[PDB]
Amino acid sequence: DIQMTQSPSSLSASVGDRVTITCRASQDVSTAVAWYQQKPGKAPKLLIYSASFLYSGVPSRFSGSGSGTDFTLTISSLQPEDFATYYCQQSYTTPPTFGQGTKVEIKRTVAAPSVFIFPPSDEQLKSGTASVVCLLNNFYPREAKVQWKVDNALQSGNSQESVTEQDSKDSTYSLSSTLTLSKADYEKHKVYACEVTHQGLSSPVTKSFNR
Amino acid sequence: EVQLVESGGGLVQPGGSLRLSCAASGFTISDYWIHWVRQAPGKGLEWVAGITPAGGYTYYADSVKGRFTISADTSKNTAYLQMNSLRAEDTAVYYCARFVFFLPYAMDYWGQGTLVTVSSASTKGPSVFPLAPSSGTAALGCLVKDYFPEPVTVSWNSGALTSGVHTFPAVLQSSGLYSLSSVVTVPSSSLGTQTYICNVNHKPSNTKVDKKVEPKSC
Repeated sequence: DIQMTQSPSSLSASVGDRVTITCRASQDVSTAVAWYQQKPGKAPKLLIYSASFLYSGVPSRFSGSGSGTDFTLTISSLQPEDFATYYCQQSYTTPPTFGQGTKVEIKRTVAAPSVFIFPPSDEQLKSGTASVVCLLNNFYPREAKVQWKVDNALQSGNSQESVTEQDSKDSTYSLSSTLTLSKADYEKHKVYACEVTHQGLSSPVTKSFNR
Repeated sequence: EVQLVESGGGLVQPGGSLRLSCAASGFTISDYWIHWVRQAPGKGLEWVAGITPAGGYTYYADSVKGRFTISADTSKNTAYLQMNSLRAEDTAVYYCARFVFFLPYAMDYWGQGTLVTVSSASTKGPSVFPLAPSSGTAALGCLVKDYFPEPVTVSWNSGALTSGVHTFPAVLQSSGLYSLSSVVTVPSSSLGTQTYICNVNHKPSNTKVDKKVEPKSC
């Protein structure tokens, strides 16, 4: 089974940048290599076939090169709508195999997150469980550190984070941290604090409330 | 008008069975290979099975061999993946794609995908709880908790509000149920002067909740 390894696995680049992705096959595959583009919640789109040929309707700024084991995709001038995951694929033998994918991220200037803390609803409490939500809105880069202080105590393995896909307009991320406890355990504590560490912040920001 | 349209994904128990279909329009399936390629949540693209032009031959990945059958019904111009003895690790989005060794010998037309989720958990619709704004410009939202399986749709003020909305990727809780939250930032002058309803949909459980998000008591 022919293995396809892409390089790098992920990258950050700005609009107008020349970007190149490489693909290396575990054995010679002639020029029988294709490149695909994939956007969240959508099927892959053929970009290049036969290593170097532009698929009908794909814009001239996509190009491909290579043969044998080493292959290359180039985007001469990166457009907004070019952030996706790119995949090479070997077509020389059955079964066809894909590379692991290269996530092309959009590089921009550091932006600080607006922090918001949301208490459990009086409606949720009536079910015996309590969810406390901490929001990090519109920030960059992705890397962040959210800390849950509960009556001045750190927490471990009882909160969960989710991160938004890169934004359409301003290319920022957004993050939710959700702290989950029981009602009887939520009731017996007072200060609920969400501590946020981020590069765009001058000093770690705590957003809290009083029970 | 060439296209590949799939259906048949859903929830099955481990050891259960499912059949995915792949309807071709504007070309004859039997003129092409059909491949099924799958994408486990967050992972890459794994080829699963292939059937040859005219139904001459059939190939399977080792992870799937002896459990899955690929074929087609030509009178229906539709290809199939019959999935038996399903396991947790078969949970993925499943794509069909056409292919031939004639140019461009690449996968030019694809189906949209269907979610196959393999679990011993029952279908469960979410509870929807408001995230009431604390205390410039402020934030509010909806917590969509404890549902199975994926996916969930969220929209605000019946679609008349989009700017500044972030619906988060669901997170699998250690209870086995999914949870997510959808959030929006608003002008603090237009809150308490404009009503905010989030519109949660959970098709798998036929659950549709609309929620009025308003400020708290104290």
